[PDB]
Amino acid sequence: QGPMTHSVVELIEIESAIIQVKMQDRTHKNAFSQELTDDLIQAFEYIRQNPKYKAVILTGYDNYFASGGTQEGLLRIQQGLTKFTDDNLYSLALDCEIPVIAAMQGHGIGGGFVMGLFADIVILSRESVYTANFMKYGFTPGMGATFIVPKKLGFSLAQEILLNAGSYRGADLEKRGVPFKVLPRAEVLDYAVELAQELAEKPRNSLVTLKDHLVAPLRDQLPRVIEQELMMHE
Amino acid sequence: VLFQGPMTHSVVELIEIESAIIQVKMQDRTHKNAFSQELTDDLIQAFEYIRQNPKYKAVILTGYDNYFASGGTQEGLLRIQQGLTKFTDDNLYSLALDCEIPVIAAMQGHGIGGGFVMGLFADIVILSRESVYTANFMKYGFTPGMGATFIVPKKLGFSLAQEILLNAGSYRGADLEKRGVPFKVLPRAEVLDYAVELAQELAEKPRNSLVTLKDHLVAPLRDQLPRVIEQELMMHEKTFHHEEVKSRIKGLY
Amino acid sequence: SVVELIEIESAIIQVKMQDRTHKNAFSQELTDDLIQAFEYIRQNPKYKAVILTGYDNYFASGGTQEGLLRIQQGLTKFTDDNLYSLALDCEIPVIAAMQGHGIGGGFVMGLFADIVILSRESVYTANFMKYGFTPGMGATFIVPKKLGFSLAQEILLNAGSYRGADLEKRGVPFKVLPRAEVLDYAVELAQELAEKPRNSLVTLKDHLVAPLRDQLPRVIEQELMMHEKTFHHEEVKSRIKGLYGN
Ligand code: NA
Repeated sequence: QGPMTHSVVELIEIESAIIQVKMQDRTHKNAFSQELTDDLIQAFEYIRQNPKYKAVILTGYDNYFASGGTQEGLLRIQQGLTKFTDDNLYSLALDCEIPVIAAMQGHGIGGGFVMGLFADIVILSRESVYTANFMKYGFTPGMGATFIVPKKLGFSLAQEILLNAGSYRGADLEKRGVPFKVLPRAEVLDYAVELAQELAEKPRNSLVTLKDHLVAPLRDQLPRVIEQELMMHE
Repeated sequence: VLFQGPMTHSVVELIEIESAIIQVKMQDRTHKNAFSQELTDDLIQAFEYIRQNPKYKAVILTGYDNYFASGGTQEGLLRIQQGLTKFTDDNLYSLALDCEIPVIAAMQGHGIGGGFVMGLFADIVILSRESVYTANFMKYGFTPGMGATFIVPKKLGFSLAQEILLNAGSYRGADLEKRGVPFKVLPRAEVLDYAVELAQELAEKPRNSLVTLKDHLVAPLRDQLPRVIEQELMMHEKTFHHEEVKSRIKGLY
Repeated sequence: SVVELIEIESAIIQVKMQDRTHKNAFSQELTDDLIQAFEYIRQNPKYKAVILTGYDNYFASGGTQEGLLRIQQGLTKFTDDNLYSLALDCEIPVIAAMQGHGIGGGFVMGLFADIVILSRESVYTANFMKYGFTPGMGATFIVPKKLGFSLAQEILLNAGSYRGADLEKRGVPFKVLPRAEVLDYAVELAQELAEKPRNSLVTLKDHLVAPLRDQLPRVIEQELMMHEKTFHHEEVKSRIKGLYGN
């Protein structure tokens, strides 16, 4: 059990084959500060260098899973200061060789919600808020949102989520028919742990061979969608 | 300052609900919002007006009382069965898809056949708990047209579309809600109020972002639809012109 | 015979799997009799709908233990005899009335029907990965096509067992009923389909499933390429010996 460089991501081994990546940039409520960006990329590179793990649980702290762009960063784009860069926090889970469970025990906002959606198994908390809120800032969505939201939540619910940038409680999404398990926040991480243990029962090579096949169309199609979304910004 | 007026046949009313929200209210009470010539012309005219006046951010398409849209008139269906007309002769099916801004289909009343299907092309669809919805084409003996074989699986998923399209059954909105559909379902008396609120939230965004985003989200729909229409017209050539379709339309309408 | 064919009303055919000795696992007898049942249906142009169902608490249980050991040894494959695609290849609509448990390839064969009904009490599982096998028989294509990409990832990667009532609460588009109502509901639905002209049912089915039928050979090849990398290890044989029927 170890912190990354900036100490705002903590890695905990749950058994020898399960790694939990806990995001805890409390100063920024797990918004994508420079420190959370570096520590997250460090976490997944460590996972990539340590093939003992068969499953990853990605989770937040307290009431926050991940909050997406920082308020400063969004403001700077809105004005004549910076532009949207492609990055690649959003696809950490997708690029991971092994199954990733996004245990979203807390709010998932903008790029934060999108990051969780690229995981193989996503669990929501009934009391938390989830929103792809890019268009509230006046901007079309980025970070692969226009691809992964319809892929995981279906075409129709994605139109509303993306065009209107509304906030949904986990309870609201459960009642609109989402395929994600939705639980009380207090139960979200235990359930992710149980499921990771069941996944760890499989040969590692079988997990990886199947995940490579299930996500090949996503890994293959995402660069083109990123280019479209950059185009939209203009 | 916020206009409200009739289209030329008076069976569609346009109301500017706010400076950037336009409501297209179908009100062919004589035909229960079936596609009479009057309703066909006034819907085309309403969507052209919207295209000619690029200041709106959302459109609400809705019916009156307990009817959203009832589809083909009996006469209209018989004209197709006879080979006088084809469903592509006017194109009501794609009105909401070809609209450059978001459209909300507030289906506060029943949605039947082409009427339900034209609604399903909207970007956001809301159903009423107590209304009936049906892609009822196959009850008359002929295959679904109006792009139904494309937009039903796209919006409600492959599996539920199989059953809705092959069996032509009628579902309450509550039935579809229990089946797991991603559309918001509400008591009829709340459907339009909820559509207006959602249109108000959409109107908080810049119009150019909405149009840019919609173009990107529905590009596959606009790209893929024409081929499926061709295929549906070939299915009609195989199924619509049998004598028993005439007997079913006259007997079961 | 472990498959019984029963006509219902004029144009409905029920295919009833009742290999009670094997709990509707794919014994040699069930395999041969299912193939013959669907060939009889293929040669008979009276029928307008098929009801595929099992007996008591079993819909279809997938490979026998010796069958899975044959696959692990490389003597046979999950796709042999193309049982997995019988309902897709059938020219008329098929209803899988899964009044009982659906396990492994028995589940997947049912999921290629045009309409699938589950029972609340019964267990459903694409359980290939419990043994170390990657999913075969078109599972990687028909589970996401039928139940959506997200739910399919969890079903296929983890090989878990779900009650019909658990899937119902996760949001599946299938009708889920008490077991004692499943076949009665399938019969009402089949009478409703039988109201349509047969030529209309066939013409529309051919269209709605053309993408499945066109893409499925590609997907089968992709599954075979996964299976080459995964099926022949020793620990797949121990898993089959230790976990079968657990
Ligand atoms: Na004809």
